[PDB]
Amino acid sequence: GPNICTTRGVSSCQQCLAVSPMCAWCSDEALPLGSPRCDLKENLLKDNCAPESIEFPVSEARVLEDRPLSDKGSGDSSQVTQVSPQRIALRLRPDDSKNFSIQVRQVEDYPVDIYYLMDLSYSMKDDLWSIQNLGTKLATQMRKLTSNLRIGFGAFVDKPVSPYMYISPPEALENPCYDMKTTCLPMFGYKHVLTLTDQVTRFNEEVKKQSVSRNRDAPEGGFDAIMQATVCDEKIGWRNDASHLLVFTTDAKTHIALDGRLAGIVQPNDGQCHVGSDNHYSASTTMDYPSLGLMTEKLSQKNINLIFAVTENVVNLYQNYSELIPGTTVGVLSMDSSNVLQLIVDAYGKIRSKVELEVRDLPEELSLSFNATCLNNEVIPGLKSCMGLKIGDTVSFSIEAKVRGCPQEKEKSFTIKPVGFKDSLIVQVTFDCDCACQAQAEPNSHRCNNGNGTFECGVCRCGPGW
Amino acid sequence: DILMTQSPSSMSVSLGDTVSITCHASQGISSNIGWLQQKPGKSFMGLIYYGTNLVDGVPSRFSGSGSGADYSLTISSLDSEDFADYYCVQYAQLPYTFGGGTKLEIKRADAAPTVSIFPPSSEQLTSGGASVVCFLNNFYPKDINVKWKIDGSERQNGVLNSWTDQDSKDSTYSMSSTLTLTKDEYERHNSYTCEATHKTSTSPIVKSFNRNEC
Amino acid sequence: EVQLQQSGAELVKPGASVKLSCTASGFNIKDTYVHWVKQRPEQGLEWIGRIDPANGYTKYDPKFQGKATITADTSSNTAYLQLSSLTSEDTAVYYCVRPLYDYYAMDYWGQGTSVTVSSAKTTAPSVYPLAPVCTGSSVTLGCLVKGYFPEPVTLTWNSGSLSSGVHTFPAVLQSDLYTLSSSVTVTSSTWPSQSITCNVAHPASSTKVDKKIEPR
Amino acid sequence: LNLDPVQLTFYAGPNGSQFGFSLDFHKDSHGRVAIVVGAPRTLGPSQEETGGVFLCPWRAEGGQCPSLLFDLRDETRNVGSQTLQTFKARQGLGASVVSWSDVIVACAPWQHWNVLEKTEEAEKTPVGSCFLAQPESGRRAEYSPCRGNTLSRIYVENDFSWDKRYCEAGFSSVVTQAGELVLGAPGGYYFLGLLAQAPVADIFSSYRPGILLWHVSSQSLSFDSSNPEYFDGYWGYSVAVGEFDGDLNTTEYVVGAPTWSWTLGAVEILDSYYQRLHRLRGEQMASYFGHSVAVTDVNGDGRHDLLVGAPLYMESRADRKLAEVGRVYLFLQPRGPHALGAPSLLLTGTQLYGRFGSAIAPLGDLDRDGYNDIAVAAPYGGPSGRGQVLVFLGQSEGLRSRPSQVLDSPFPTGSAFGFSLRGAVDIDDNGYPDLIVGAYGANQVAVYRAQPVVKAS
Ligand SMILES: *[C@@H]1O[C@H](CO)[C@@H](O[C@@H]2O[C@H](CO)[C@@H](O[C@@H]3O[C@H](CO[C@@H]4O[C@H](CO)[C@@H](O)[C@H](O)[C@@H]4O)[C@@H](O)[C@H](O[C@@H]4O[C@H](CO)[C@@H](O)[C@H](O)[C@@H]4O)[C@@H]3O)[C@H](O)[C@H]2NC(C)=O)[C@H](O)[C@H]1NC(C)=O
Ligand SMILES: *[C@@H]1O[C@H](CO)[C@@H](O[C@@H]2O[C@H](CO)[C@@H](O)[C@H](O)[C@H]2NC(C)=O)[C@H](O)[C@H]1NC(C)=O
Ligand SMILES: O=C(O)COc1ccc(C(=O)CN2CCN(C3CCNCC3)CC2=O)cc1
Ligand SMILES: *[C@@H]1O[C@H](CO)[C@@H](O)[C@H](O)[C@H]1NC(C)=O
Ligand SMILES: [Ca+2]
Ligand SMILES: [Ca+2]
Ligand SMILES: [Ca+2]
Ligand SMILES: [Ca+2]
Ligand SMILES: [Ca+2]
Ligand SMILES: [Ca+2]
Ligand SMILES: [Mg+2]
Repeated sequence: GPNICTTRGVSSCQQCLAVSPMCAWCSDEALPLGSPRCDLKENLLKDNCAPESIEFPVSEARVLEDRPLSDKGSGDSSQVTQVSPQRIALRLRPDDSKNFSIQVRQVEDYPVDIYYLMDLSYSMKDDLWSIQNLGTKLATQMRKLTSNLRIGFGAFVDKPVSPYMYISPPEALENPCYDMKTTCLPMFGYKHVLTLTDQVTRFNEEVKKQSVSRNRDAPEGGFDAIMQATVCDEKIGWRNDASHLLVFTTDAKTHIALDGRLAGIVQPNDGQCHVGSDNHYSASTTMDYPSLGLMTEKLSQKNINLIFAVTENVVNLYQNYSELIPGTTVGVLSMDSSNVLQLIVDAYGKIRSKVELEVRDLPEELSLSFNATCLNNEVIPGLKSCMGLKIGDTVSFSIEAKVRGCPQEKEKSFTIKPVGFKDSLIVQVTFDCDCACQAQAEPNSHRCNNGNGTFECGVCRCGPGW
Repeated sequence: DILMTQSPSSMSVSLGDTVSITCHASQGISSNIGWLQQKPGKSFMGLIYYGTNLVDGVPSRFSGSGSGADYSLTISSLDSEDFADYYCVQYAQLPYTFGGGTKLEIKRADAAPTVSIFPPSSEQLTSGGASVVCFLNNFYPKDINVKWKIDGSERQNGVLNSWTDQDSKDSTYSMSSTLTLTKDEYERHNSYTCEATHKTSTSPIVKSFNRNEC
Repeated sequence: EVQLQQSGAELVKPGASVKLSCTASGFNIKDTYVHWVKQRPEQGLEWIGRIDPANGYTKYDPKFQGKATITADTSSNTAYLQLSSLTSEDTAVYYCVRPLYDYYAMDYWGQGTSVTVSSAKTTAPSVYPLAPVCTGSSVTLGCLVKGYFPEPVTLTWNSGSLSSGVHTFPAVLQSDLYTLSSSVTVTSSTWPSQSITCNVAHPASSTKVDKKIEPR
Repeated sequence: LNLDPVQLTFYAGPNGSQFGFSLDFHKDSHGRVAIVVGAPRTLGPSQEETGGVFLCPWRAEGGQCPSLLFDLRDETRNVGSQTLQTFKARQGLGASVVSWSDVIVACAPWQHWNVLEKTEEAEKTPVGSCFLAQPESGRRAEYSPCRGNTLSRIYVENDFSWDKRYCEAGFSSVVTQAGELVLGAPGGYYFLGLLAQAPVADIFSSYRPGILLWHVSSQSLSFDSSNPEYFDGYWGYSVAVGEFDGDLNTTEYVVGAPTWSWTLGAVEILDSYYQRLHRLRGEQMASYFGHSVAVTDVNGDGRHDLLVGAPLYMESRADRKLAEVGRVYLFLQPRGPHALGAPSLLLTGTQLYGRFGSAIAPLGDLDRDGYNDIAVAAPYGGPSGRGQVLVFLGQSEGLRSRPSQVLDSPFPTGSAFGFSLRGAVDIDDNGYPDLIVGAYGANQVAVYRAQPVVKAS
């Protein structure tokens, strides 16, 4: 019987396919006048339509790259696969949809970078003493989780400028502890100490040479250091294919963007690296503290997982900041940093306990829907993230792409990538809105109103200019 | 301590005059000096602070100057109320220290003193004491010297002197000298004299009496 | 208007103690430094010390260390000067001082509090008439007030009727007792023609004796 | 709506002087309007940055301005067995300027101060200082309420109570109609923030050069606190005045404290005795709620309304992501004695990192419809990030939520166009209030003249 394909009364093969994904078109010559050439594929073959002249695109989804998920992230020069498949080809006709899957594995034994960014203001004097063996003790514990560990170290106090800095008498500049009965270092904003290395005794010996400085106000300049440790890739030494842990330890409030005006500093933070060969942050006295949004932008761009390891008196503060910098972790640091080792191990587990999908470069006319399968084959519709995962766990997502109408560009591509993951799924989309018989049309056809029209797909169309 | 040498100790001047009081410090005090006024039998009033700055409500005829260790208070065209005591005070260092002071006195023409001597009263002698009183009234200038003589010989022990401030009306000074003896000692002698030595005369003004005799 | 109102005159014995007060009027005592200054006729003006009433911190001239203790009560807007182990040389006038603008200046002064340290008991004066000896056109009489304590004494002639031409001299300390005298001059036709009397009052002992001058 | 963006007027200062960091309109004793411009990095005598002030006569062509001269020499006074020292290097003279009557107040918030006594000292710290000028007469005065003479040891022994050593007095400033200068000092009381108020007349009559430490008896400072909610709150980062208690004899203070309560931020309304009438809490930590405050009646009911800028507010966007754009809050004052409620309106920036709300200027009634209007600066906004000022018109319900007009920076990148704003004064005497916009990064000031409306909105 009559359906939406015929009752619409289309004028060409292209208009026929744009009615519904179920419609088809017959380009055959020997077709009755009263018989419509835009109907179901079953009705056309039922009306003696030549099978070769049947235009019927079917939306499909084939894989082009389907490397297996790796069982170990160790070894290789990062030939590791954490996302499968890696590339699929998608074909969609107007107003149609097609489904496909993606698998994501939190691979076992994946390399890890840990940069220790330590508050070295005067309040952290005892904390230095208790982390003197951390490099080797941390290597012992992380050896169970990864066989590719690199650690490094940096330190911060605050902007070495009045009023944060004591500037009288002249003796106080060389030794901010002069008016007490001790010596401490001249004030420094941020200094890089140890580039990420797998030689963990370098950590122990660098830390054993470190000492604290002293400044005037309680909020310190650690956010300056988080920025520099993030955007000075080469100097800090982050590896391309590794989890990046930035461990930020402090016991105090922090300075934030627009605080610097109390030191006459109004220039916004530029988010660029300013740590030269002397390993100190040279813009500390000329550039404002960074804002949370700017920090987030750089941490996300360098795939840095920031860990707030702070004391109980400021845990709530940093947990509240952590909610404004998504992906950040908080751990409770003891007053002498004596528990920082287990704090790092717990945070690393928490970081690798989540798989959240992200979509990049999705065309306007395309819309996606997700069904998540976490834990044990338990499907959770309308969800694109899993939690409570362990190292080695594998999750999957069912994805359906629905196109609205037909776009001008017939070939676009977008990406499905888990947050913080190296690998990704590239979906190459093709929009099949045309008919093969159009590529063999007949402009100024003798069959169409004395050359005033074009003959294509077995019908006459008004030519250009009408 | 910083010593403040204030000069002069006194000056006899007139209405409308322009006078200057200097103050010299034992070391530099870089204008950390104040000037004070004390009207007769009254409290103090601030005049100048930090060398040159008038205290609120002080007439502009007062002015301060100087630097280093030498400063000056200058009153242009003196007024009647301006006749009073003036002091300088440094606050460059602790402890704060003051000057010796300066008294502005009214100037007038010289005037010899009127000397009057008074033997002991009857009531006093009956009690056992004997006081010879000598008044020296309405003289100018203030520089005067008194001398007591018992039987022509000078007497110094037992003398009690007292002076008045410059009189409001005639701008003169007056003095009271009292010689006190016992009734017994007062009767061992006959002649009692007080001599006044002023610049208005080369010879001292003499006044005396004789006991018993009258 | 800034005014520093000091306590009434004090009359104490040697070895005792006294506490002078200086109450702020028209301003908060807490605003500025408050100094204490001592004044004697011979020795002049001596700075005792200062206090910051906001916090209680004091400074002293080492000369006065041990004798002077400066305190302040912001509640009652008053500053104090306590003197201990009093002696004769502690007899003086004491002023409280504060600056106008300059933190370190000495601009506003209280009226001063007189302190007299003596063992003397309240003794009534002996009033003696002073008649001249046995001539001119002007005649001078006198009145001698001897051996009284403490000050003051009011002296008039004819119960304040005779005023012009009179010289009452400042009292002088004669061995823990005061002595004062007064002269008066008129014309020879007035005395002994008209009766002249010396009116002396010593309210401390509540005595108002009067001696008429009689010739010899 | 009807500011003319075609024919602007440009004033310019020396390169690197940050000319335009602060500005205000100034009327001389004859009512002739000029522009006072602070240039906080102007070079001084020793070829060292000290700051400076310029007094720009109104000219349609703009150009260069004469200096308003202040003593730029460091001072030393040996008095009371102590050494008082002022340090004017990098003091930032002109980091704030304000005009009242025929008096200009220009402040140097980072002027340093120290007191030496034998081997001890007070510590060389930025107490700040303000300089006062009467241009027509040449009179000069200073006001530095946080200078003290207490030694470092005493503050330590007393746990830093009443510690005014880092005030930075003059960081922000305002003058009441009666003539009371009110200074914001975000570093006062060990970075709590304090306010210092004193009559302009009394500042002049009690000042003498060279004293360095003098009393201003009619001055009134705000109070210290042991409450950690106020620690590092920078109370006084911004200041304003207005009428918020219904009694027209009292003047109320509006104080911004953008890091109050662990960087939540707050704005407080106080009486002249610094008793708290209202507190508005920030919405989001680190947004710098209270960075800027403005007082003006926007809905024509006679009651002053409050505007608060939070230039670092991060707006919520798709996929659980935040975007720093800045936000402005409007609080309409209710009838009679009642609390300021929730905001009546939220204005949110659109350009990432634009810092919408960094400055808020009352414009008066720009389009002459009977409702006062405002200008909001996004100093790094606009599609190019060069800076942008957006005009919002008043209406009976508050403000219009969409801007009636947008002023794109005429200066190059980095000029910080909009960082300082002032409106509500008719500088060309055409009957419409005008707008001056500072761009200290370009060392310039732009004057936007209001013109008759093309057709009304
Ligand atoms: C970190 O971030 C957290 C979460 O925002 C902050 O904790 C919040 O702090 C607010 C201010 O102290 C609290 O607001 C109060 O809420 C009270 C009761 O409601 C709460 O209900 C939650 C349910 O989730 C419970 O956990 C809480 O314990 C409370 O029961 C109100 O009664 C309270 O009273 C008002 O006070 C305000 C002053 O803010 C007055 O305006 C008003 O008149 C009335 O007196 C007030 O509204 C909020 O509860 C609290 N939230 C939680 C979950 O604890 C931390 O302060 C942040 N910390 C740092 C260091 O930044
Ligand atoms: C996700 O799961 C939902 C159900 O939770 C699926 O929706 C159903 O799909 C079936 C197909 O057999 C339809 O018959 C139902 O009408 C749908 N139920 C609804 C929409 O509530 C959906 O197919 C899944 N999506 C993906 C992308 O896997
Ligand atoms: O590590 C370092 O080098 C410096 O580390 C620091 C620095 C400063 C602190 C302080 O706590 C300093 N301090 C005092 C009290 N001060 C209050 C005084 C009374 N009025 C309200 C404010 C608040 C304050 O911050 C703590 C750790
Ligand atoms: C689409 O879903 C069906 C089940 O409805 C499933 O059998 C098929 O494999 C899915 N297609 C892809 C490409 O995953
Ligand atoms: Ca510690
Ligand atoms: Ca700090
Ligand atoms: Ca009011
Ligand atoms: Ca209103
Ligand atoms: Ca309007
Ligand atoms: Ca105009
Ligand atoms: Mg610290």
